[PDB]
Amino acid sequence: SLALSQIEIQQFLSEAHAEFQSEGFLLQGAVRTKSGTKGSIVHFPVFG
Amino acid sequence: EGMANQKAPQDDITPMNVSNRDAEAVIEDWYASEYADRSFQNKLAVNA
Repeated sequence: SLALSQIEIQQFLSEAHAEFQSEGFLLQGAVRTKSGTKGSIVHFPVFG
Repeated sequence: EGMANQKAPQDDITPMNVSNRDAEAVIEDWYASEYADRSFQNKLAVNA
């Protein structure tokens, strides 16, 4: 019977869409990155 | 403290009253505390 449409279900997906945004870290590899540093100020020595 | 007294013979005894008192020690709670923000973990050479 067509009355089965009265108990139709709806599905809610678990993979969420994120509103269009930047993922970040775009400029990694474009600059000189140094990992695992310490302190409040990091000094880069320079030679002539 | 008690005390010895005198009385006439055959007279009723008259006690020298021994005082009583209760010394009440009231219990109190004390806390010594400090915070160590995680932003200082990499900026300190010591273990805060």
